[PDB]
Amino acid sequence: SEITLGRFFFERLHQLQVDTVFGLPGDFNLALLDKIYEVDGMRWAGNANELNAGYAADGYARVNPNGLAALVSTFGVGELSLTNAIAGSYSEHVGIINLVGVPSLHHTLGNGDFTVFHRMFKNISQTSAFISDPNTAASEIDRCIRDAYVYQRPVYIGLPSNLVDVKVPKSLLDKKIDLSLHPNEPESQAEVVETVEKFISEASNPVILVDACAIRHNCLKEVAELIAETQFPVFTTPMGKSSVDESNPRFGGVYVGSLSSPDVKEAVESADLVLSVGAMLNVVEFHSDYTKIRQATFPGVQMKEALQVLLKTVKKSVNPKYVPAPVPATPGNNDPVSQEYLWRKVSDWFQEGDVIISETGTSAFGIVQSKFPKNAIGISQVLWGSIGYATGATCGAAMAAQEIDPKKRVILFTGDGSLQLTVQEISTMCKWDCYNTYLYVLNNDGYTIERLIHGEKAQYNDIQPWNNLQLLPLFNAKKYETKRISTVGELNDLFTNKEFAVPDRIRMVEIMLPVMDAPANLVAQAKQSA
Amino acid sequence: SEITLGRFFFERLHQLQVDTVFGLPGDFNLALLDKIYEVDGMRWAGNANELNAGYAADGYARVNPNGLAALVSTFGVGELSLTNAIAGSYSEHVGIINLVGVPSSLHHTLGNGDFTVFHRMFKNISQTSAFISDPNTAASEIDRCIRDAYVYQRPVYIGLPSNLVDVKVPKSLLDKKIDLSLHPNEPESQAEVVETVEKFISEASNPVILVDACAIRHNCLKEVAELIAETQFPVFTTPMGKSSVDESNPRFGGVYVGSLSSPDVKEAVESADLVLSVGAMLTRNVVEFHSDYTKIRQATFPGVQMKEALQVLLKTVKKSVNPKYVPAPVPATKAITPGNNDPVSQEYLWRKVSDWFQEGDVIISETGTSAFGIVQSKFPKNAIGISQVLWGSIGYATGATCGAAMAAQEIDPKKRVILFTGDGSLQLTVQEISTMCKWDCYNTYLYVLNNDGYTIERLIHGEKAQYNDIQPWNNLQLLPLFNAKKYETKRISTVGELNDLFTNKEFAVPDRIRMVEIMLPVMDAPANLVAQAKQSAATN
Ligand SMILES: Cc1ncc(C[n+]2csc(CCOP(=O)(O)OP(=O)(O)O)c2C)c(N)n1
Ligand SMILES: Cc1ncc(C[n+]2csc(CCOP(=O)(O)OP(=O)(O)O)c2C)c(N)n1
Ligand SMILES: [Mg+2]
Ligand SMILES: [Mg+2]
Repeated sequence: SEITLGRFFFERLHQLQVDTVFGLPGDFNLALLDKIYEVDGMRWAGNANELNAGYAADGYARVNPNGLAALVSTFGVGELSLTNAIAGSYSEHVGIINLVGVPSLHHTLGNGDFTVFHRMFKNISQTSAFISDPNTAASEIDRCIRDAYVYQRPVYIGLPSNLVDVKVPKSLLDKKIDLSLHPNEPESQAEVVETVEKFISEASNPVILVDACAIRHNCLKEVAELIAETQFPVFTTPMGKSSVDESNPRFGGVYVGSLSSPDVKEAVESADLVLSVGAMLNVVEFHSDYTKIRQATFPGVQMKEALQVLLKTVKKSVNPKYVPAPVPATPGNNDPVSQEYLWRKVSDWFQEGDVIISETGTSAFGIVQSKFPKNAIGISQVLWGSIGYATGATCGAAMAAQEIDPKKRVILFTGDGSLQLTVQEISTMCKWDCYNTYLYVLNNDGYTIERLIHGEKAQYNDIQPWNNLQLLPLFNAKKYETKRISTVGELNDLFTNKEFAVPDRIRMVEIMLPVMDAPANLVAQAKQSA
Repeated sequence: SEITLGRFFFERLHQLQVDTVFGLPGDFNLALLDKIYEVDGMRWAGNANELNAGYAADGYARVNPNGLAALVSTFGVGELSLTNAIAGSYSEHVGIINLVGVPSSLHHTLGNGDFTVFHRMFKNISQTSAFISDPNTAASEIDRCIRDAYVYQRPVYIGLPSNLVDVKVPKSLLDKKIDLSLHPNEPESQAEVVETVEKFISEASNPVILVDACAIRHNCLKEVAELIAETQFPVFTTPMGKSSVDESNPRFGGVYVGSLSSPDVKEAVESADLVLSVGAMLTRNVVEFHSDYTKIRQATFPGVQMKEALQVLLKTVKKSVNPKYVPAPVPATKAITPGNNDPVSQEYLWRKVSDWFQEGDVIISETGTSAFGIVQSKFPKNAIGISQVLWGSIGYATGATCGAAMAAQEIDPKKRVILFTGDGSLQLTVQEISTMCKWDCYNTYLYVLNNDGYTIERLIHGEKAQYNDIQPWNNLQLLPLFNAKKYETKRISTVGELNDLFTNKEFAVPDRIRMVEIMLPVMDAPANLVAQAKQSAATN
């Protein structure tokens, strides 16, 4: 009793709750896409373009419980349009199953080299498979999907059209893909734990610092237990924001070196012990595949198991003399709305489980100062920093949220400029009735973050003004609402509006801001960049 | 008296009449972009995204008299977004000067410390590269890369570190123009080619000329016209070469597409005892002039470049024609007249637009029904045809229209730039209409064929499959949403409306940016695409 390899692929996605598939059809993937419809619960997004599909997949993966998403593109024209999306997924460790339909000409570089596109993707892929052999095809799909999950990174699967309809035992699906990690080397683990507990013993002012890899490698429960057991002040990076429940009274804010609110700079940098969890690269750093303790590297000591074993005894290794350290902590209605006011005030509007997406620009710098609710999912592409990403990701994040909980809201802060690069993916949001979605657009008449560092008045920092609020109706939103916010009063009213808080329609809000207005932290970097 | 290397770069573009520069600013190109403004006549497009910038550059290059365009992007996030644009430019031989601003010689990195990773990826879709380091050779390298782009009519990758932008250089360097000229052909090889070709023209009863796109890229259109004049042989183009030959020429027999040709064309070409092919991109009595070499039957003559070869052939080719040869009759356009109130069709549209075109029209057709349709349409004298037949990346046409329109603005305000894009393809690159509105591209006509999704795909596989659906857009709202200063929109549903649109005297004048939505049945297609669809099912 048999299934097509094509169907096998989508069945594996369904098993890992990857129930939305991003990308676009083309000459060499049509036979494969036919198979999504054979798998109960699965939908093809039908993206507005490939780059946006890739951005969507990235957004989806950051909400998907297993941290996975799937892309299907066509040979050459499809894959190369997604290049920058996969690069960013690699950069920030996002588990993308990037499948490309390839031939058994047209969409060629004029030569006869059919691997040229596969070779380009090796630099931004954890692993590849240009699948040929029918006998190993199922195993290879499984192997690639495992690597994506384990290393939390993109993988390239080239599937020739001829191998889509090749028959395979249905029984293969009865054995789940092996997602488990090898156990840590016992002696290396023991040494790490012994040494870490020893330094916690001798510390007077220890702090916990959580970065993004703590999220990717599923250590958020472990991190919460570590805060519980030690009662140490805890902080995140901007890339790691939402790793820690910011409701926790021990949470001290977001560490950004010299760009931190001075209280954060002092609390972190005055510490005699830093317990770093999942840094992206007297200090302890737990990483995915090793542990650093000062200038010593312990190769192979994986962070999840190490933390789990640490938590069994960590409380009783705390200095007996240690006291839980204290942690860091009004305009007119018709005053124009400011960056400073907006990022403070949005804290009051967020709710448990909000997906909160911030584009590179004033938005990403601003949201740092904002306070997230319990079980917030933060998305900010701080490392790769490709503008446009946030709008594509919002599409994927919204479709993932739809599959988890209809009550779960997905909130975007994009600039006017970044919106332009990836605007057509709002189409896809409207196609799938993403009534969970809030598109906040900051209109400051161009590229304000760039104006601050270089070329304040230069024409390259200009953008064509758009009637942005006409976008949702142009893309035929079935049920939608639009608002323009110019004042503190309008913003306050919007954030206490009971109807607006309910995710029952797709919304866009345009917030009018001065050309050169910026959050305090970005004003600081601008001044020291000079 | 000295200039920055940054300014030098833009001065060289000005000298090659590349007066528009496409792409977007980023962390590692701001100091460089400052220099565009120091070079009188030059403008920064400020594109809506990098892929579209790349598509625009491609469109610009296909109108620019030297066949060149310039891109500026930022390290990582900028360049990788343009990858598919540069691949297509490489595929179809378009001369893109793809410059990328890079860090000084840990943000927009793959997390490692490998700063060449993006340069190495672009080598596969670049004729040549320069990751410029040395101040002493920097000017020379820019020059070398720009020459290769022109000579090989292909993209070139220039990585310019931020620190080298403001490095001073003699102004006098600009007094030595970049050498664009080709080495003369080896005289003996050329003589052998010409002697052999003239010998086979002597012995031929029914010879034909077939012109492909490389005849355009390597500036042989005058030579091709003289060859038609001198031989009076029937001449045809490929779809990729359409507009290489003036379709007004009475010796022009139409567009050869193998089995997908109107049967008259199939017979006229395939009955020939001699094919004089000019600039093929790649019966048995065949001569192919290529950029690099000449093929005569089973023999390759390496190094015999096509322009000079043709020029030397034209001096004596007329006197090698059989004296008894009678100019062969050419395919006549075979009549199809529906009623005013009949719904508009693909067949009617592609016949009827022939009557609306005018001397010098830039006519751009997207992959889909449009590209297949425009083949059957008749172009005017000095038409510039743009159809990405080889690479075939949907979205391209809308980006290219932006670049084609800005190039047209620099040549002649009266020169119209006309786009046929599908409803589906439009979605992929829609935001570049913004750039058209920003620069008052009042030369631009955006024809959108609304057939409720991906019709060319529906024809080959998955007629009713959900992947061939697209979200319906209120497409005609696009120009006002992007704040077109002066614009006009029309929806065409009927033969009557289309006829009226094409005799409308105001609409013909390029004094405003226009979009026309043409409503067509889901499965309507031009005859030639209906043919390929049916035999693509035979090959499956
Ligand atoms: C793909 C890409 N192209 C270019 C850049 C460079 N870049 C960084 S910020 C920015 C402008 C962002 O402007 P906007 O989104 O309006 O934000 P704000 O004005 O609020 O700062 C640009 C062009 C980039 N990061 N990614
Ligand atoms: C970048 C890219 N993605 C996908 C494709 C595959 N593709 C080829 S034609 C087509 C549909 C185009 O439909 P439309 O523009 O509506 O034209 P129609 O045939 O309906 O007139 C698609 C998706 C491609 N060639 N390039
Ligand atoms: Mg802005
Ligand atoms: Mg269509």
